[PDB]
Amino acid sequence: SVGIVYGDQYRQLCCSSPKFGDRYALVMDLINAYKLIPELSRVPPLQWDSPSRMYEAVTAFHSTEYVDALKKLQMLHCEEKELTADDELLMDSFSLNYDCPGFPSVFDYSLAAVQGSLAAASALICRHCEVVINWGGGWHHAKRSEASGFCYLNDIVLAIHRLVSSQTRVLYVDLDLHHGDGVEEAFWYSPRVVTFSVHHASPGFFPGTGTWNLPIFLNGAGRGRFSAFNLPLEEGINDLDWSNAIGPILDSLNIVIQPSYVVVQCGADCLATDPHRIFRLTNFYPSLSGYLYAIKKILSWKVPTLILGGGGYNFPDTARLWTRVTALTIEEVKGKKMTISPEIPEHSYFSRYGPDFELDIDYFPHEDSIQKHHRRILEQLRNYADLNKLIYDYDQVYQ
Ligand SMILES: O=C(NO)c1ccc(Cl)c(NC(=O)c2ccc(Cl)cc2Cl)c1
Ligand SMILES: [K+]
Ligand SMILES: [K+]
Ligand SMILES: [Zn+2]
Repeated sequence: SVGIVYGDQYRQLCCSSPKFGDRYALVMDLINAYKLIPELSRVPPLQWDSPSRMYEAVTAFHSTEYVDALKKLQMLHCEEKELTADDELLMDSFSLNYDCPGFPSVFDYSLAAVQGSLAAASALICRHCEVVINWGGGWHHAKRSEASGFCYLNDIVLAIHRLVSSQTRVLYVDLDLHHGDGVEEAFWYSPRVVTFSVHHASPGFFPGTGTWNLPIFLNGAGRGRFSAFNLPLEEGINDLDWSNAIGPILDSLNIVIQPSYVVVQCGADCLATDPHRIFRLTNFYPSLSGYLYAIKKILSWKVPTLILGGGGYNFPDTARLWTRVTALTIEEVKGKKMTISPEIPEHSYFSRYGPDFELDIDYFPHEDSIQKHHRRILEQLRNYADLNKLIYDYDQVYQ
């Protein structure tokens, strides 16, 4: 079946942060208004049988002291009195500040996404589901002992760790506007988790990595050398050029790596209507949405797949994209056509889709360095396959 993570408590927690507000509710209610929920298997978030089992799961990646600080940060924000100087210094040492502030549910909110993405991995491992979707997950910037970019716990790293410990190889594909630095870093020394991020990069733009470092690309270390891939792209790119840029790379990686699982981060901040206003992708499904192109290509491999959310700050347009991604996944896996009306159906958040209440985002598209990146990346894939002694047809890949 196609699984999707949700639950009443889960929806409550995913909607409790100051930055992302009720985004997750809009996403799931649009999926519901288009009658997709009966097509999907509900995957409940993982719960644990003691505080010690919870800690053992989260500290598979994160340090115990970081977990301790994040839980203390929640407690402190549930009392009225403000922080002492010693507690502020403690939070500062884990970057629990500025872009990653505390709030009354910050720990349960962060943990919830971990619970969802670990349950999604389990449902793929036991073969209940061929694909699982978690639009509450995808928080790719969090590091072992540091919050970053409103990511407090790295649900993706923990999901991938569960997958690889079930020889298992995982291909991680990161479609967010931003470089997936936290996932890349976690698996920097690990050849069995190959990471590939396509993103904007330019001087001063967050988080800064995934690009030239004459400078060269770093790409892993130890036995993980050549196992971290990156494609940085200039601002203004449209669906067609983004699709051609990443399409051959995706197919080459699948052919050479032959992954046991694929994990996709599908942050929606590349949409032309995101307030970042950097890339110009759409949710269009005839100009074909770069996101839908990539997901369809990945699903055509027939490899068990985890699809996660991520960035996306125009909440109705994020709903519009992820609803179409969800219908596409049903069609590709079940072989059953999903027809989606071009008009938004009546439902509790209908008023949020004004002023025109259509499923297409409201955008009118327009519009050699990529050739050089393609040559560089193919060379790296050759180095990866040589180092790891893999068998593959150069002429099929070079094709
Ligand atoms: O999504 C992210 N990473 O995956 C991510 C990480 C760090 C930052 Cl600073 C941001 N940026 C924002 O939050 C933001 C920027 C401009 C505007 Cl107009 C509105 C917002 Cl909401 C996003
Ligand atoms: K990315
Ligand atoms: K790696
Ligand atoms: Zn982002």
